[PDB]
Amino acid sequence: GSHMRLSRFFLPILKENPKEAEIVSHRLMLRAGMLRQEAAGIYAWLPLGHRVLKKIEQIVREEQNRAGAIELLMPTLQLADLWRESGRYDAYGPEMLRIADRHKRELLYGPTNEEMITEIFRAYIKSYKSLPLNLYHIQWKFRDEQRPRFGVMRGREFLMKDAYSFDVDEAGARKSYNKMFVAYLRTFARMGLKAIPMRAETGPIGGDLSHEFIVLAETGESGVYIDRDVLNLPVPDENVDYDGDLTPIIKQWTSVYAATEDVHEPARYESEVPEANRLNTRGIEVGQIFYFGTKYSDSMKANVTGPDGTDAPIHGGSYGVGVSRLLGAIIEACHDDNGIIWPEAVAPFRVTILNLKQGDAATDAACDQLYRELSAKGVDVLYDDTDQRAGAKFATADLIGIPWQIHVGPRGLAEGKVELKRRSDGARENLALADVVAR
Amino acid sequence: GSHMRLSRFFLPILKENPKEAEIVSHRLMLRAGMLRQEAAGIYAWLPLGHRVLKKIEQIVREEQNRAGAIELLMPTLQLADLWRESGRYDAYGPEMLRIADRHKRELLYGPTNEEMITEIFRAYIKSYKSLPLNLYHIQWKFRDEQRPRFGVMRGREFLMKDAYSFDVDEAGARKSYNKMFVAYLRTFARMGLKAIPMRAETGPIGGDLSHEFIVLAETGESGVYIDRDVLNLPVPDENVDYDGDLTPIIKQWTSVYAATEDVHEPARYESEVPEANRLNTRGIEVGQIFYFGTKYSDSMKANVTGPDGTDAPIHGGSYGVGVSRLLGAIIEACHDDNGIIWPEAVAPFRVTILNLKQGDAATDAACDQLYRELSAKGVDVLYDDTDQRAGAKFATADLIGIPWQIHVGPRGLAEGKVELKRRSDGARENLALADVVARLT
Ligand SMILES: Nc1ncnc2c1ncn2[C@@H]1O[C@H](COS(=O)(=O)NC(=O)[C@@H]2CCCN2)[C@@H](O)[C@H]1O
Repeated sequence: GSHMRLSRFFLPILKENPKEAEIVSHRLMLRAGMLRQEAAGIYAWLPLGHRVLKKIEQIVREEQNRAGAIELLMPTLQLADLWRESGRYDAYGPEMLRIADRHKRELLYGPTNEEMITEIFRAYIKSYKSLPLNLYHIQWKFRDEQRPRFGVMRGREFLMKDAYSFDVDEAGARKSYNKMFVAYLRTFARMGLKAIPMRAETGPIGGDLSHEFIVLAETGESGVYIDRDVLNLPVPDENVDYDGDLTPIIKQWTSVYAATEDVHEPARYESEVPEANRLNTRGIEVGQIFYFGTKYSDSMKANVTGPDGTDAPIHGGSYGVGVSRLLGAIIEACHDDNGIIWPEAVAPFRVTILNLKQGDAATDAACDQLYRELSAKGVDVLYDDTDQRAGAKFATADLIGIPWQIHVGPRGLAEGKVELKRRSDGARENLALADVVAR
Repeated sequence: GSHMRLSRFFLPILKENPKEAEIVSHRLMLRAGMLRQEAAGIYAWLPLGHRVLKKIEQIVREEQNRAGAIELLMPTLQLADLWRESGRYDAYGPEMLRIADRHKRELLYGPTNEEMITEIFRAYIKSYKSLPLNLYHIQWKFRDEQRPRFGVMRGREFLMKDAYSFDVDEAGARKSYNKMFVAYLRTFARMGLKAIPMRAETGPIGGDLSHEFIVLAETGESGVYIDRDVLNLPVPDENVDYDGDLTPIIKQWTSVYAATEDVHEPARYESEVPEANRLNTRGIEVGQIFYFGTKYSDSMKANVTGPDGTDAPIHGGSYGVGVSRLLGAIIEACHDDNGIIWPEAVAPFRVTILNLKQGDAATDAACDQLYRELSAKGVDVLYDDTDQRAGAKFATADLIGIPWQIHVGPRGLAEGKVELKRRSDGARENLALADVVARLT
């Protein structure tokens, strides 16, 4: 289990708030040594930030696999011609970064991957028997956003797990859509986020199949109207049967009202949601599921032979989690006046060890000992071993958001004890040096 | 320990050799449904392909960390203005993908990251007390290779681990370089490769101190000139002391003449080598290390305060490993007439269970249990539960090159036994359905 010492690390703390940051999470990612802007909307992820980014990446992956989706990797650069096949090339917009290689071939930095995935599908898959199929990757995208803004939350280069489903009819597709809906409730739950499924902007297709998963915040960009009972709903444990019928679970979440400003009916809101249960607020879109049937398979001629032996365009859906952007949501949703409060499951380190008289023989040895014992039992452990006063060490440990602190000085070591602090709520428990490892 | 059922999976095996694939590594990867060409030298990585690539990435990550380097991540898109600071803008020449954004801003797709990493460093580091510092990331890169070729070996969108050291003076840089040198020996060895550190030139990267780690091979774009002695030297174990004097190991590995063709000189060669060992020959370059002194720190004003209270530019070096290229190079060094033979460390799965009569409940259940137990016992396992017949399952499982096959069927199963094939060499073996798992764990 990974383990670092600050004096061997790279963690550039900024004492003061950077002018260029408006919302709290940007403001905090910069001070917490997690980020550097390289161009507008384009970020280097500094060591601490990358660790968090990796953890979010892993969780998202685990839930995709748990739901049966298969991981591959598509390239950043796509041919224009591919996009011409589907009629999105000129249609997508100026946010698509266009590139010309040395041979004047037209490529773009992919903002997304429907055409590409379809291309891949039609090259290999021929019979209804291979389906359902859910193919996904976690990969960098570009949208030449008009005003790159809010640090990681409206950037231009950004990390997204995008998933793509392939079914025989609308029936199978809605089944695949359920699978991802469930996978998503779990995903966000595992990140200490209550993200709410909300019916969101459908295309010319109509119907019900489109949901944005939204975390609530007054700082947020998307506006919402919700029946508060939805904040209390339970999130399927890890044993959910994904070959089964999730309609129950889906009904449990769609039954109660949930909508964004785009598809909101005042006349239906008033008809379903009791006066006191209503809440008009805003939120942060962290995930997005969208069923698009034969939109791509038509133009691209991605067909399979049905269970009656005739060729049909496949029905598909796509499912995106804003991986890089979660970093910004998680912090908005998890901070206080002292800085970040990482949920355990996404923190860059589980515990930091703080030396309150660094250089003194006895405490230095106790730190080493805990450093090494916590290391051996697969715990992510930073040991702040810098030549710096307790006060400085607290402000940083608190700033960077590590879930547990361990305070170690000659004081407590006198009666053979260390202070353990739980960041989220300030809980503290002066403890015996020999017990703390027992978590 | 990852587990998968080939019915659950996505693996598009090709029957014929692809006409486009000039060399084996390329041929095989397409055939073994690992890769797909999306553009000239730009590749999609299919599930199996991805999995290997992510194991390669991991072995490299581990060995970098063990050598004291610190992982971050820089973006794929860099500012041309940045490349103007150091000169390099007009000195990658045509292999640099230039991009204009919607606001007409000169961006490029980074082929490498010397200036950006320096940009970062100078922003935050001002004291010698902070060095040695080694920062690295594993990130996608683009070189507009004029004629993309040999699949993943000479493409355009490739994946590299590039790390960048920072020290007060040259002496420091040397220590830092030796660290990376030693980390490289382990990295490649851990992949079952014999990459030979040979002297090299630095080209656009810069510096007069450089080695390339080159894996010997016939179908390899690299002209090497090594004294064969060089070839069975000891690879330092997992417990090498990175803060201790690494000199002895570097010397061991550089006392013998070893040059790429760019630096090869023929006087020396003979008058330093046994004629019988002298072997001119081809190889693949899987990694390269350079010390470029104050190249970027000068032109970019990346200074630190030294011991004598004075300010002086830092001494840098960079270190790259062709992550995506390693797939290609591994196969070339590990194949036979029937397909890939994956070294254990980098295999997509450790063992595959081949079911030789799909639908018969007797073998099915016997397989399932074996599937489920090998999982729990922490091991990459693949179950071929397809509608396919033994012949086909043999050919496929041979192809994708899993180190171990498990042949389950009612012939051996009557005797409550199964066959175990080491893909490595074909060695076979019947043993009880029990004492099998324990022999892989
Ligand atoms: N087009 C390519 N396709 C696949 N792999 C490639 C490609 N170019 C470089 N490589 C791989 O990267 C390793 C190092 O490359 S290098 O020698 O040019 N070095 C550099 O670019 C320095 C070192 C890292 C960052 N800057 C090389 O050893 C090689 O394995």
